[PDB]
Amino acid sequence: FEGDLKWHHHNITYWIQNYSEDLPRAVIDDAFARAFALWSAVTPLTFTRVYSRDADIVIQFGVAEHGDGYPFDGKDGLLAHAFPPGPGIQGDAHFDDDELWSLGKGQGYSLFLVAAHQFGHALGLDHSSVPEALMYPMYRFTEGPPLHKDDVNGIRHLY
Ligand SMILES: O=C(O)[C@@H](Cc1c[nH]c2ccccc12)NS(=O)(=O)c1ccc(-c2ccc(I)cc2)cc1
Ligand SMILES: [Ca+2]
Ligand SMILES: [Ca+2]
Ligand SMILES: [Ca+2]
Ligand SMILES: [Ca+2]
Ligand SMILES: [Cl-]
Ligand SMILES: [Cl-]
Ligand SMILES: [Cl-]
Ligand SMILES: [Cl-]
Ligand SMILES: [Zn+2]
Ligand SMILES: [Zn+2]
Repeated sequence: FEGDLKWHHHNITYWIQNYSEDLPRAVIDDAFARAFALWSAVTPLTFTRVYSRDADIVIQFGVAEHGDGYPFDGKDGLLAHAFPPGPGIQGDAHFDDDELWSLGKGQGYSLFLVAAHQFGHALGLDHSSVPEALMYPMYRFTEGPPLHKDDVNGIRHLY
């Protein structure tokens, strides 16, 4: 899931294909919108929700085998993955619905934080070595702005 390509356009589109059973559709839509807003806040990139497969980033929740050659392992383990910039499945973000999706403090994984992380991958970003960075390879819930100086620098170095 490591690429070397970047999007050749800044007006990125995304489509929420389906939803998780853990949260209301309104909460889901809002969580993704806010996740994208983190990246558009520090770059000339924009994110527009669409309802077509022609979208750059197709978002979907799946369980076990879901099309690609990387099935989800169910509870825990892989939480989700996003393919780097490119056509087709590239740029798409998949979330393991066998995981408990929630927000803020408490049990379950924050869909907001995991999505922001995945969108980083969808934009071409690789894992960061900075523990406090959103692109850190390890999930850990914390309060405060998700983007660390390292995340901002990385994304701006691309766009
Ligand atoms: O890192 C990921 O995107 C996925 C997929 C993956 C597995 N190995 C690699 C290697 C390189 C890129 C992606 C992946 N691994 S994951 O275990 O599902 C995972 C996803 C997100 C996060 C994460 C979310 C939010 C914060 I803040 C920090 C890490 C940690 C671990
Ligand atoms: Ca902006
Ligand atoms: Ca795509
Ligand atoms: Ca899993
Ligand atoms: Ca779930
Ligand atoms: Cl659905
Ligand atoms: Cl927010
Ligand atoms: Cl959160
Ligand atoms: Cl932020
Ligand atoms: Zn997948
Ligand atoms: Zn990652």
